[PDB]
Amino acid sequence: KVQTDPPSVPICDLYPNGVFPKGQECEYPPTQDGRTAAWRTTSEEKKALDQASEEIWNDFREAAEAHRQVRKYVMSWIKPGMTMIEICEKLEDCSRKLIKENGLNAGLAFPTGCSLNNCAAHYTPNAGDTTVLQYDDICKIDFGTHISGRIIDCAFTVTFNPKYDTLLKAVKDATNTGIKCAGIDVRLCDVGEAIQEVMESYEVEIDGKTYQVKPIRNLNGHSIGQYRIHAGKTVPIVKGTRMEEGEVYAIETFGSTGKGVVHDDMECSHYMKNFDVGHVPIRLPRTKHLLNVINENFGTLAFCRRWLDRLGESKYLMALKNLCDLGIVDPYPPLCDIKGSYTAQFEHTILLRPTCKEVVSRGDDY
Ligand SMILES: Cc1nc2[nH]cnc2cc1-n1c2ccc(F)cc2c2n[nH]cc21
Ligand SMILES: [Mn+2]
Ligand SMILES: [Mn+2]
Repeated sequence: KVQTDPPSVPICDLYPNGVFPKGQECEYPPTQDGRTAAWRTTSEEKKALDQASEEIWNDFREAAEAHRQVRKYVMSWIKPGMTMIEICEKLEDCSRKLIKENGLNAGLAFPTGCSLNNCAAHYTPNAGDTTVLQYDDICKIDFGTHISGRIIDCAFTVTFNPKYDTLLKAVKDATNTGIKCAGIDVRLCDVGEAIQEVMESYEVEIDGKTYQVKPIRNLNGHSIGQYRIHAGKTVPIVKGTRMEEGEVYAIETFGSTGKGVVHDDMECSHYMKNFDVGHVPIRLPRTKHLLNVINENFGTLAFCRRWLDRLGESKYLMALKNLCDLGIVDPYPPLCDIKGSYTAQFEHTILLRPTCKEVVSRGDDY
């Protein structure tokens, strides 16, 4: 079984023995002592702990291989002139197929971000959005896959005009620096200070204006948990708690030519249940129904309005507002820097395995 062009074969079927490709494996950085962390690689007890979780790492790897194959496909066809809806639907159709979508056991971890220009995060079109991708746009493609709630959160930036090349390089460098600095017992604020230093070492010129690239100070990387995109630890991307063995992190950075701060803007598309809210009885019929739909289809994973539409739901906006007002669901609106600014993002998921650091979502692309 080989992969088709366009891709349509589940990653499952490409690896029938259920053993999926590893990502980039790295020795942990030297300790603050100045001494090596390489002992973890060859420690018999760390090897045992690591193997005890091989099923889990393998689930992440299946999800990451789906992510790699989806994004290579996206990069081959994404072009100005396509609607944002067309882009997201074409991406998601591929993602569903390769992940072998199966209820809450395998599927899409969160909606496809395609945030444009000064918008950095959490834009995906709602129904009727006529927005078309433009030649001068800078588009952040941020999408997620999961197997058994083991989530790959991984993102890149798309451009067509070379004027943004150095901005993209700054952010890629910053993200890779954060990944490099990450490790067991490493302080989160230190990972963030390293990212800032690299990002701000770049100056760029766009349409005759110069800028020192700024990290977006109120966006940040995060720990990841089972069915939990943000498990409660945050990684700053400006100057300001430790990472721990067995944790999983999304290392993302955002660079901006604007103020380096984002605000909520535009219509909301992204929503997610509050992870910590349990059973809440609801009699209101449309609200009750929508919560049941959400519980069945998404659980604690994020969703968007288009995904409710595709399930055949309609007249749900008041019901959704009700769930938000009750605190059962939280809205995650688009996050934008100032009008006229440009933002870029790169993001990987990393596994802090007992023996090594695995950049599980690394590809030959980024
Ligand atoms: C930014 C954020 N902040 C949070 N505070 C508590 N839980 C949180 C979850 C998120 N978060 C999300 C929410 C909704 C979605 F659709 C995609 C994400 C997402 N990607 N990386 C982090 C993400
Ligand atoms: Mn992301
Ligand atoms: Mn993230």
